[PDB]
Amino acid sequence: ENAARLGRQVLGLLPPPTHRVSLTRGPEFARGVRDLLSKYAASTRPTVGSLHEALRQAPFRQPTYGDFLVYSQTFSPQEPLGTFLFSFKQEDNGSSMDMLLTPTSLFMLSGMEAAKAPQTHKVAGVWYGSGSGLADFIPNLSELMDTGEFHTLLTPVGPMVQSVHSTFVTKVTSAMKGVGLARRAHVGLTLPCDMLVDLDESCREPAGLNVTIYASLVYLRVNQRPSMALTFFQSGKGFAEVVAMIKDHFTDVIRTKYIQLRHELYINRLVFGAVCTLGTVPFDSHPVHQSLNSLPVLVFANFEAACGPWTVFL
Amino acid sequence: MEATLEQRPFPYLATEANLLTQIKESAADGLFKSFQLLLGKDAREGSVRF
Amino acid sequence: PVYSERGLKKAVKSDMVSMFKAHLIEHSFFLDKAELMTRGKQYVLTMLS
Amino acid sequence: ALDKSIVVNLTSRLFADELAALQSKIGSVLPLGDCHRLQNIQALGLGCVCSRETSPDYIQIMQYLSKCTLAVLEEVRPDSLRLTRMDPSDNLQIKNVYAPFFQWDSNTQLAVLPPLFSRKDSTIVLESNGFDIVFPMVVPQQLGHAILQQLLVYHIYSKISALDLYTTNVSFMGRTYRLDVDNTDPRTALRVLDDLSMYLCILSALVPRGCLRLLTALVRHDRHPLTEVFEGVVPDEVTRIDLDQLSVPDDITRMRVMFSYLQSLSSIFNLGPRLHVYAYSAETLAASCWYSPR
Amino acid sequence: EALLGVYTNVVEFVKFLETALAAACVNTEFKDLRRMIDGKIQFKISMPTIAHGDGRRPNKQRQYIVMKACNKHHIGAEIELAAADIELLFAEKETPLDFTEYAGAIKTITSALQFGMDALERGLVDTVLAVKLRHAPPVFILKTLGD
Amino acid sequence: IAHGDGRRPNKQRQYIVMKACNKHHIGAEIELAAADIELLFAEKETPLD
Amino acid sequence: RIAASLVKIGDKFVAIESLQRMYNETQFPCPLNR
Repeated sequence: ENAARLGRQVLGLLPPPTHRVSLTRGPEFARGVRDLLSKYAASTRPTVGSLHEALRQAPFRQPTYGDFLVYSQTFSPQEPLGTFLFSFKQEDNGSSMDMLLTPTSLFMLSGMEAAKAPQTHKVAGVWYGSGSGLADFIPNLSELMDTGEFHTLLTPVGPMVQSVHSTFVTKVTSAMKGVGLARRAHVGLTLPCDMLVDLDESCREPAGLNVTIYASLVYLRVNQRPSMALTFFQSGKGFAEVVAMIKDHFTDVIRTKYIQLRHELYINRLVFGAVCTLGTVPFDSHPVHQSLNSLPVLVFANFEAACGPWTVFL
Repeated sequence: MEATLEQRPFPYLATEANLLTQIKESAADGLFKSFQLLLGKDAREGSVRF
Repeated sequence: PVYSERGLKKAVKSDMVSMFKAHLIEHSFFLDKAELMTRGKQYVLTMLS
Repeated sequence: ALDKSIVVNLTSRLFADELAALQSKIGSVLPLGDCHRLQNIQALGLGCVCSRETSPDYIQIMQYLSKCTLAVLEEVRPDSLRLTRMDPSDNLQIKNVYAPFFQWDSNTQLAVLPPLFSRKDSTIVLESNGFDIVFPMVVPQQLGHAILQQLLVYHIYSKISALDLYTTNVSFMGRTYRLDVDNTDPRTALRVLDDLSMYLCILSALVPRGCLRLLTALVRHDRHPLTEVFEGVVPDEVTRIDLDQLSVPDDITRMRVMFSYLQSLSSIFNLGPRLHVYAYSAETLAASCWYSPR
Repeated sequence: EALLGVYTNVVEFVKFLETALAAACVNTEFKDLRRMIDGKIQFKISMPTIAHGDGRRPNKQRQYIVMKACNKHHIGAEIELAAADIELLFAEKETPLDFTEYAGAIKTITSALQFGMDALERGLVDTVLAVKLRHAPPVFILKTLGD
Repeated sequence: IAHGDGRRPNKQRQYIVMKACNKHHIGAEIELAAADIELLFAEKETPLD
Repeated sequence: RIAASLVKIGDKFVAIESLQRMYNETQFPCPLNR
């Protein structure tokens, strides 16, 4: 009996069969074309059964999940689901490990100032008691920021789907393409309001089909030491505008950077930033403000992930 | 303990009176506390879990 | 609703504050104005309805 | 399958003269505003950004054009315009219509450009409705970049002067064409040039010393087919950097840092979206391209 | 803590053939309007004359050819339906908690399909009233032309 | 309303409104005398008692 | 059976509508508020 219940569930999720109209016989052509036209006419009327038949045509592509394996002190158990994930792959470890950097954990490596980030500085300290367990695993947090090679090592991955945290080894599953299904709900990418800088706000541009989210990683000096600052942007203005709009955002940084480079010139010092292409939110799906424990976090919906190479801007 | 809003699929009743006048403005400038808009993809009865 | 079909922008709110003032000067104390008005008992009735 | 159609309702029955001008433009790509089915005519063409009373800004029009959704015209009625639209990856049929004719083949690229050669040829007016539909032009990338080459030359030298054979004419293979840059606003075309000036005095600050010497061993000694712009006179600045010696571990960095600022110049030499053509029929002028934005 | 009441609007609309606006229009509902493209009804309208005996040329009968066309109006109502909503529409159910879950998907789809069907009866009354206002010139023009 | 101009048509909307009670308290006062409560109990005395 | 408030204007009978109720529910501006 219980094996027959599964026979009704598999045979109710099958794809619809393709119509086989025989073009060689006389009456068999007439009765096969008639069942195309007795069936399109019952998929056009606004009745409920016609709408009941209309969704079995499912041309869905699928998310491709990546199973990572991180140390538990470089990745908090208190991470919001939908956090963006990077991968730092400087060398070949002796064991099969990986270093995944969330944008609140990359705030502790960078050391960018809390005047820029007032709320994600209190959060990044209460999860990371010293900030040393991150910085001990990167021996070049000064030579990768001087030469400008830190953005060449990060690969963007996608939002987080599952976090099985343990004492020493944390299993992290991401969604590298498509909309990530939880492990069942659809996990949208969650960014803090502290990092995301909109470009579509203004005082009539086209309502396009799509709007993209970029990731800028910007080299700068603080305390006369090399540091950096990672911000997120969101617009659908095409690639030529946004690179010209990000240069307007960092006008105050470049003018305070080359006061020191007017003294001395190294060719390791000229490269400044890099813009990635993370993914595409659909148009006018507004993000919903949430709070954590009070952390303003924009969670999107239907965020499918992409992957762009880091292109330099200056 | 303050009383809170919940989106559980209650069996709603039918009132003779209309409610629709000045609702779109009253979301913007708050006539009343503790409301929640629901747009098209999310205006349905939620799945019951307990 | 005819004043706020479009929504309460900045020019509608300013256009209603001028109407709280114009209704407060003229139509206040309406039952005390019925003596001096020659029309009288029909003014109160259109006020109170 | 999924639906993609954009019908445009004409609020007044258009004339018989301007109906033949639209039906000549059948199968022509034109950018519209929003991605929904019923559309107004004032959001149909490119005429919202290319006016008559104001000076058209060809960067700003082209800057506007990679924002939009693009559609392909399919049927012109006297009461309606039906348009299919362009999904970001879908095999769709397209037709070569445009009046400065250029031959296409398979495995070519295309690019959608503002009406650069003739504004009056692209704009047809609907005086029975009060709006002018401004078609763009689709041009392969070896010519499509070449107009953005010649247009950025014009806004440099005409600001130096304030002559019409070098700064304006576009040299295609065997042909020269005149650009319509008589009454233009340059205020965003100088913004791109103000962005070149940052990259160009960075690429000059890290020139590799070995490549300067390979000119001086070739501009006066032998014949190369494309060095003939340089005559036997070397530039005066090449030898005034030649004076120091060569060094490999100081030129690996001067090539790697020079490698990254050439990737950054694809934000300043952009065309619009691309049309990957995979088939073409010259008896019908009806290609079939494969759309990809950005 | 209590739950003292649970209430909800029910929307009713007087359709187009029950308003008083149909006293200004004739309503002949056609089966599939997509079959005909343009209506091009031609009329032959002939005026009468008064027979005079004055010195001018005699009165000849007159015809006027008036060419009345049909203006098409198109209306669309969009409806969003969730993916988890219809995933449990197809699903097999036997426990009593999944009958009252299936009642939440048949009362969402049929309430989102009486949404789009109500919005077309509101679209009749708008697209007749928009037609009556695009052919209504004001009093100050028409009072002296009407005389 | 669904109308076919150059609009972007609105999807289905939904509002949910929460209301709550308001508690109120009322006080009162009675002062009974000492001897009133005292002589409430003894009886079978003289008819003056 | 149609419900309408008829008024006599000199010699003619003319119904009087007001469609503002269907525009105040859907929150669209009424087209007679020019």
